[PDB]
Amino acid sequence: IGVIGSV
Amino acid sequence: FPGWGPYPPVERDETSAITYSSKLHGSVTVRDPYSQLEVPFEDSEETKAFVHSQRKFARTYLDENPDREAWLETLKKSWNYRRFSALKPESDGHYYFEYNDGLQSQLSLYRVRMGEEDTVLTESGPGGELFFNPNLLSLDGNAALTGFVMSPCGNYWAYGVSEHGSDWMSIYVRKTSSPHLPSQERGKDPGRMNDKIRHVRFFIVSWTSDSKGFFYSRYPPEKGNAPAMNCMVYYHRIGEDQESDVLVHEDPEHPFWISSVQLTPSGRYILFAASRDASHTQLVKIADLHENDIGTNMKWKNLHDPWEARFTIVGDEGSKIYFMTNLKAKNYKVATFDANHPDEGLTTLIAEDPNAFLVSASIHAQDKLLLVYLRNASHEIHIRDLTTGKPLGRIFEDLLGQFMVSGRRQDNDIFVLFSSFLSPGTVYRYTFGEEKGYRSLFRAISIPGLNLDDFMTESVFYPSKDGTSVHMFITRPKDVLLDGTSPVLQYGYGGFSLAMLPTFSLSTLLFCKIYRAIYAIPNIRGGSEYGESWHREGMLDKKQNVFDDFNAATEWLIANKYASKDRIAIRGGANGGVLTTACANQAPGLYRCVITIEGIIDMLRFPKFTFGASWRSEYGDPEDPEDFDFIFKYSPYHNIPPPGDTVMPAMLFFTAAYDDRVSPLHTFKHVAALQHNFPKGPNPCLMRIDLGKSTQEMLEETADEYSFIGKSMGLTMQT
Ligand code: NA
Ligand code: NA
Ligand code: NA
Ligand code: NA
Ligand code: NA
Ligand code: NA
Repeated sequence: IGVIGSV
Repeated sequence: FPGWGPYPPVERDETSAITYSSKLHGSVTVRDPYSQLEVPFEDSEETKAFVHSQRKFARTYLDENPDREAWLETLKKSWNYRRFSALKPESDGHYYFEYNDGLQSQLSLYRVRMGEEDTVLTESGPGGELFFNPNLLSLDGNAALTGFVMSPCGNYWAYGVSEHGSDWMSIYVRKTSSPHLPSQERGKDPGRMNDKIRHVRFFIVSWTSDSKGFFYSRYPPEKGNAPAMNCMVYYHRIGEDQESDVLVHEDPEHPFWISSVQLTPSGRYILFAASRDASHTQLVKIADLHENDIGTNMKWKNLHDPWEARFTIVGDEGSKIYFMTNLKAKNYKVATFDANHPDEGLTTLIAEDPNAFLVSASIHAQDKLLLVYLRNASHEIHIRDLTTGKPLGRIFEDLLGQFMVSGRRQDNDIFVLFSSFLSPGTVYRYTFGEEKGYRSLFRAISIPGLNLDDFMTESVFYPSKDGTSVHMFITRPKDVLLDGTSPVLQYGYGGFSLAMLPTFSLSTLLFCKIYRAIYAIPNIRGGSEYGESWHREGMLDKKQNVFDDFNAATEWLIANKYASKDRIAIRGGANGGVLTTACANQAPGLYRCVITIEGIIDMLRFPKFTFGASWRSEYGDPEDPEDFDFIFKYSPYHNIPPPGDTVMPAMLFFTAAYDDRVSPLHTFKHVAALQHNFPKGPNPCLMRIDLGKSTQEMLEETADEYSFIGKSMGLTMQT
């Protein structure tokens, strides 16, 4: 929900 | 002069600048001499020359270290262990489970008729039946499964495939009667139906109860880095060309907004949700699908006022819908909506826990409400009565780590996958009963190359610069002495309410074993570890708290003789790259090695690319005069220190040439600016570039990372 930068 | 130098030259544009409004200064003109590197690799010879020269330079330095090969072979041998998920019950009367025999590029999907599951995941192998082998899709095993949902009838399986790791995908459909066969040659997806749904950037698929079709979100047709614009909701009828799919929602006025739909388990009610940023706030509408033809001719009713709260469907009982929502409850709660009395609003079923973030709510065994809480940086499973909300007790409360819970409302049992820094994955079965339930160990992941009993994870608290108590996990060999000699690998994120949970990584335990190292996970502000208020203390004008927490963790490890002051390595990805580049800028003397993966680094220009504008809720709006002032103070691209008080640590940046999630321009520009600011090192700054990641690629990247840390901190491999 959103597009998040992770890893 | 260092033997590895000099750096590849990078063209500067000394005239390229943007003026920003500032509350303090009126306006600030910022120069960006690497602005040309914002042009995608595909569209610019300059960007191509930079990538190619920087790639070869990094590859030369990394491959010159014999420990690079030593690490690759160590990782490859140790990673050859069987991996699997919990069993997942589906509407075709099979359990489905992910399996990897050890060194396959991608996880395969297997299945077994319910009642025959005692025959799977043995010494002999996965057992059951092969359903879907993603490795067949591409030659190199780079095409990955991005998601799947079985139709309610159990006859159809909708699934997402991204070609070339690109974060665009197509959605395909196959019959559950059409499993992959072991005889199939690679390069093709045999047995699939003609359905091809292109122009999808995220997998959210919701079948109608009639199994005739599914809702999905897509974009206009399009490697590039322009903003993600004009998200639309479509309904695809099974067997039709995508050109026939009916438009359900567009909002031409707000092209940056992301939109999707979810159906209640019964298939009767559809929830529309739009988000305008990364915050947990939505514009939300409900339609009764029994009153509407599918299309733009539907009677949408408002669930709540827009942009106050997020709403996720957790169940339904006729007209009553169960929601997990943060409405006037930042740590989330469970509330009921009656679609028959939409003006009466939401009724609280499970009150907010003021000291615990509610991660998921799901219904099991008809009327058991299972809540997963994040408290003290780990998962808790609470059972509630669905009808009253009354507490029925805890289960698995002895296990401190994370859980994936599997099972549906109609199933009397669940499968729970438990993992931690030290547990690679135990699948428990829990069977609900009349008064009390039954817990059994189903299957555990076993690692033949490693003795987990050699390792421990410590739980400590340390004070930050402002005196805030921060929790930290410390994984190490039991027999490493706290005599201030050990190297550290310290990993952080700090943002977007994402908790750093106990998480199994064999690679990190091998780092601890081979280098007699400690693996440190400070639960810094920006995450959800201590609830949503932990995020709020680590965002916007308080982002500096995140860096101070991380720095204070390093100083605490040195002060308490866990770690040599001369052997601190830090690591971070995406938002975690704000962390590593800011900390490198603000206390370079603390760090001996900095690993940045897919870093967000230009805190002024982030909104201009792909999904960056959504992150304004986290970082602030750089084009807002008040926000500009606190962003500019830490923006790592703009705060590289002068040489002199500063010996810059060795630094390795990982990125792809094309990446939709974080535009590689952040890494491109920062690497150029660092090389330019520190042209003679003495510690090298390198860009490692790759032209649903494969096992091979993950290990080759891990081998570069570990061998580079080893070289930069003077470590000998003690195999
Ligand atoms: Na390089
Ligand atoms: Na959707
Ligand atoms: Na602080
Ligand atoms: Na975090
Ligand atoms: Na780990
Ligand atoms: Na780095």
